[PDB]
Amino acid sequence: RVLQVDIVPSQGEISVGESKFFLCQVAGDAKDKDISWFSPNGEKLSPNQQRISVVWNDDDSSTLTIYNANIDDAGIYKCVVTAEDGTQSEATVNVKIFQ
Repeated sequence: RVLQVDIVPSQGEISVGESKFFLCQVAGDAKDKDISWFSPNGEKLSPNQQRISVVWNDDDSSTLTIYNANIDDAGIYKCVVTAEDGTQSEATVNVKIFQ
């Protein structure tokens, strides 16, 4: 329809103690748009909870920063956007972590 989303890089391998941010870019113009991030455990993550700090910069672009990385964080993160009526798009990123 209009909503577009893409996380970069597609697959980001990392090591414990290293940081890693994933750029969630978007494209479209289907009414007001929102952004969300879902941790590999099947649940949204907060921006002020742990080493994983989220941020919203551009009109609808948001980066998923993960400072002190851990094997627990290593997983398929998600980036879901939502429309004014309800039409929500999405994206993903295979983030790895080796101890």
